[PDB]
Amino acid sequence: SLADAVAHLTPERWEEANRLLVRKALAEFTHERLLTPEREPDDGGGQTYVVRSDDGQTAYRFTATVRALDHWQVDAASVTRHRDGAELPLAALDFFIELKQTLGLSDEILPVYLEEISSTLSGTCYKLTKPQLSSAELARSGDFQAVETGMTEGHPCFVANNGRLGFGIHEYLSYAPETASPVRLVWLAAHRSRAAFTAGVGIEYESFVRDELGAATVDRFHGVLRGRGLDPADYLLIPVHPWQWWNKLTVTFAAEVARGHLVCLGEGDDEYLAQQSIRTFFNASHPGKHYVKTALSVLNMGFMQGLSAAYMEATPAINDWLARLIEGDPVLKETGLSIIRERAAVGYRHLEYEQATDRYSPYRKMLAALWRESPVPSIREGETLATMASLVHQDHEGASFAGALIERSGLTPTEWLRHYLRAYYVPLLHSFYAYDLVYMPHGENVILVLADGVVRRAVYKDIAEEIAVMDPDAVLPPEVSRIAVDVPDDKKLLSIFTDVFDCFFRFLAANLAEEGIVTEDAFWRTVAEVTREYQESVPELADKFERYDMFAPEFALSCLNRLQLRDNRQMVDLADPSGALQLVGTLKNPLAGRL
Amino acid sequence: SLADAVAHLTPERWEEANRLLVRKALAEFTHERLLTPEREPDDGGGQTYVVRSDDGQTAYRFTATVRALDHWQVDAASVTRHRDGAELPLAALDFFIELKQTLGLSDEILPVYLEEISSTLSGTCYKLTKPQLSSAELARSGDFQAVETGMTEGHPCFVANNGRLGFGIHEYLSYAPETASPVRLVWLAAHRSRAAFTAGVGIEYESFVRDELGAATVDRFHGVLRGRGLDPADYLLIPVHPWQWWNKLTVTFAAEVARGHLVCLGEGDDEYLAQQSIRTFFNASHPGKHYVKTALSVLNMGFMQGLSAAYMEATPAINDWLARLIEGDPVLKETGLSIIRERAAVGYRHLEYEQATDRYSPYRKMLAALWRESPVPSIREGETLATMASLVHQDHEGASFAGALIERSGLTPTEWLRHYLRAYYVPLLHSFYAYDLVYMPHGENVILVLADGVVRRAVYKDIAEEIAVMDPDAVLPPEVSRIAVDVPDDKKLLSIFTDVFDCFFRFLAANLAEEGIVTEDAFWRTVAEVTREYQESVPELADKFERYDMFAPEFALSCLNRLQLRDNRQMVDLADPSGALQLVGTLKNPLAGRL
Ligand SMILES: Nc1ncnc2c1ncn2[C@@H]1O[C@H](COP(=O)(O)OP(=O)(O)OP(=O)(O)O)[C@@H](O)[C@H]1O
Ligand SMILES: Nc1ncnc2c1ncn2[C@@H]1O[C@H](COP(=O)(O)OP(=O)(O)OP(=O)(O)O)[C@@H](O)[C@H]1O
Ligand SMILES: [Mg+2]
Ligand SMILES: [Mg+2]
Ligand SMILES: [Mg+2]
Repeated sequence: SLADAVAHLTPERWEEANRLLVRKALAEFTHERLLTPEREPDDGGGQTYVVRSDDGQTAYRFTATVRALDHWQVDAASVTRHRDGAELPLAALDFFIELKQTLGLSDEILPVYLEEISSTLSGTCYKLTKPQLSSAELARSGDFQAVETGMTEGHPCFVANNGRLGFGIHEYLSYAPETASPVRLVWLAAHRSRAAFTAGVGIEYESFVRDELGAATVDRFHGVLRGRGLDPADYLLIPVHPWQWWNKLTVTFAAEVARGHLVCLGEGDDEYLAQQSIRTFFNASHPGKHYVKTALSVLNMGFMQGLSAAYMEATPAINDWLARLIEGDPVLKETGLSIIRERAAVGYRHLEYEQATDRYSPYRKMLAALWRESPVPSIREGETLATMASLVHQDHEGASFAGALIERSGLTPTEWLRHYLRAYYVPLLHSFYAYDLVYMPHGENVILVLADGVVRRAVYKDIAEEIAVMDPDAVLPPEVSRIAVDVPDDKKLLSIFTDVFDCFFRFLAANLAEEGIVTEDAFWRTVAEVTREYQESVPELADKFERYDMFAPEFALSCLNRLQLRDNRQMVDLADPSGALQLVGTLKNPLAGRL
Repeated sequence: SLADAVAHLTPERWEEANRLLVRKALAEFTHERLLTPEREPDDGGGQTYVVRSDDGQTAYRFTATVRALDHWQVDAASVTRHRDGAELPLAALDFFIELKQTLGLSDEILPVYLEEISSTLSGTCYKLTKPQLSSAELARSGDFQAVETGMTEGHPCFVANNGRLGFGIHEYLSYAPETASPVRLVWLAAHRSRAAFTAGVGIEYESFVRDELGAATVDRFHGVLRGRGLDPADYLLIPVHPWQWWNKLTVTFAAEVARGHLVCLGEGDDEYLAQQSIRTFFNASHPGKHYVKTALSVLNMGFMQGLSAAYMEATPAINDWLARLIEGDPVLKETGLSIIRERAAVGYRHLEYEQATDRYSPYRKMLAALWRESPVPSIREGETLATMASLVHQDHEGASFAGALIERSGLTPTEWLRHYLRAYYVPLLHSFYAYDLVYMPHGENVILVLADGVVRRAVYKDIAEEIAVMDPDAVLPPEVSRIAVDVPDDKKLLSIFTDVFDCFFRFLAANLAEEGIVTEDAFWRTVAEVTREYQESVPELADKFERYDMFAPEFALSCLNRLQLRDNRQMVDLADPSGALQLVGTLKNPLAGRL
């Protein structure tokens, strides 16, 4: 109705959303040491802190509990703001304008950054309008996509995390995952002179699209091409995000459309759900068919969600080499690890934009797609699926979704932890130590298999784009050897300490202690024991276990927000070794002393 | 359908659209001396030229007539392109890649430029699907808006002229002036803490909006506010481009919507047509009511079509000063000059984006509006209205619309030229010399009143954004004094030589010569006579006519494409003096030797 598109934008909901983001900015900027909150002694008997603006006129006061890994658990309800003796409302845009110098926001970035904050607050507002499911309801539900679309936090480190800049509000309401709006994919026929299909082992092109689309939808598509005088044999099918088609391909790639390099074939019939990754689609009409990952030229969390055409050629081969490696490794067999492969990929090489740009240009990232197998067919009765991100979910009441899997399970907290850590964490140690293999194993990149509230096994996704072998001489099959990187010995283990300890377990341990379920002490003792249990079981690697010490007293603080604030479009650039990293002192390893 | 949004994008139209844009590229790049065509020996008549790529491997051949002001009338049909012995098809993207260095197209700029070339070509394709009216049929029509929306060329110097980047293809189809789609404006209530209305003489706010919307639409609007707990007294009506609402104001300005600084009221009832200026709307329901000029954060022709809040305070006062000045001057009274005033304006100051940006940022331009009186009430039976751009319109067969006004008038071409030049060109001479006052008097900024094919009088528009008094000490009413600028004496007369002669008459004289209607000699003879006739009628300015000599042998070549090629987003900066200018040698004044 026009008014309906903005109904979620009200003073009360805006207000809650601003208290929520300022709470997280005080928390996470303090963690990253942009803010050093000073204590005031009286009220909470050691619990009240102030942070001042660049000019020192405006003060932010809060109650916080400081947990392992220099984690500030800032109380939302406690946040207040003062200038020259009086109180002001909590306003995120103002907070950023007031601590511009202090956070190293440049004149250049600050405005776009405020636009990403607005958009993050807009989403918070939309989600505060959805039925407010407790973590109990959501865990009891056992609906994979009720959990996928129920998540509210997004990336727990990045403050400006849920931006989706590029979507008008109409497009936010149609495309953001938290809406759970069905999407039909748009299907193009891409001429073989500029498009290329890559198949994983056991994939054949004709049967693959037959399986995905149905014989009848393939023939109809072959009929659009014949009616236009074109030979179906000269084209490959490429599905696209409807936003990419209507806003980019019809304008940016108009030449391709006009010349018949791209023919529009229409919507496919199946209904998709955008996942936490906004450009990845799960097939709601047929949960067993492939996810489709699409090119989407929006700004989110320091990157265009474009998809590289050039990465596609090697992508199924990387997945096949990894699946085979997991199959053949006793330790990985025993954790129950599995991936959902990227089975198939199609790239489109825009020849002219290629002649006009470098290999790093988002103008070469505007038309690819890949298919990735669904985890649904692999589950048995009593099993349900949930993104690992669910484990750091709190509901509207502060109630941990992990806490609710624990209550549902009947296990002690720590028994429950040991099943999860054996399934998710031990594969990561083994992969590091046995093969120098690291993934990007954050909430979004792992799916848990649950049975009566217990983590039975973990499924890694996002394989070709994310995995590395940290050894430049790694002998690999020619097709997968791009994964071989050069990372200095003193940084290798950060793959575990940063991406698991500091960017995930910090939140999990905090949530469980805050809600009174189990001490950080017990939490970290459990991680320690699983670590020792794994190491004891592979004595062949003892020299490497000492070289890369999981029980080192400290490790480097790697600041995630600092990357985004120095560059709101290219967070990490063409550093093909690494070292766009912002390392600022060290944290105390909660494992220090438990070897 | 989906297929229907791109129906205009076919190989035959694409192929035509590229021939037309490469012809224009060769012509105007040559005019601006980026290219230096070399003669091929007189095999097929003489007048055959070659242009080579940066790498000398690609050759562009054409025939061309060279006309006054170094105008290259390149024959579209003659453009051929060759490489290593063999002919290639005409592709504008390739032409730009091949001459990237030659045209000073930087790595940063080239991909965006190509994206604007693509969008311009799509334009041409859409336009070629329309009913192909002869310059006769149009001239005969008498329909103001059939001529407005019937123009195909756009600005005649700029090659990348009809970009509209920001518009998805559905939005192109909705909002582009050449489509003549009815648009309903979206109305916002803006809180008086951040919004200011400004009135000309005779304008009162309440009566104004009552005349524009009708009392019923105001009552309904008032009731939307009351239904939400809000006092209508606390708010001011701002109409916005629906693109700006859905894609910017709901997202970029979300905090203002949420906090109730902006309330959505609905669509207005009346159907508007976008004018050649994409963000300017003519009321088609009520041709008599005000045009509305909108904030539109789209890239077109080297500028966001944003609209400054900051300049609305002075807009109506600048219009009223000028209108009164014209009324007071015997010479401008005899020419019949009038303006359609900017009567009302409303600005919105986003307080936070303002604290985060400088006076120049496009984030201070996303919400403003002004109302400009319609020319329709002022005309008398026999009189029709037509953009001055119509005079340089050719139809699909090369037929000039100026030529058709001439045929239809019964006058000799020169008698016809004299009426036009008295109405349009004399007020610009007298404004320069008497008042140091200049406009931006191109096709878009002038409307002709026509009687029996004759130009009776001209109406200037685009007053507050464009005019200057080139005397820094000029005594002016407090509220219009910003109009006063410092311009070097040796550049003042370029306002005439460049904006009138080199960027408009050059085209008119060439088109009329090309079609066999009248010689360049006679064309410029006529400009000279009218110049002398004006000059002789104001002897008290004789010293100033000697100083700023209209009959000087040369004046500087000012290049318009070279501006957009250096900086594709801010081609003139709002900072530094008339210094963005790219003067490259001089042109022979066709008035030279006719004092
Ligand atoms: N809890 C979360 N943790 C991490 N990322 C999240 C989370 N919720 C949402 N996201 C989004 O998911 C993306 C994570 O980055 P990543 O590179 O893994 O994504 P991708 O490559 O688009 O995904 P995919 O796994 O489908 O290949 C970001 O765009 C981020 O905003
Ligand atoms: N024949 C034409 N001559 C000049 N500009 C044209 C023409 N056709 C379309 N245009 C468009 O109109 C604009 C002209 O520049 P100008 O700054 O005067 O416009 P504006 O301020 O948007 O217009 P207005 O306030 O007069 O409606 C440009 O964006 C240009 O692309
Ligand atoms: Mg991912
Ligand atoms: Mg990725
Ligand atoms: Mg104009």
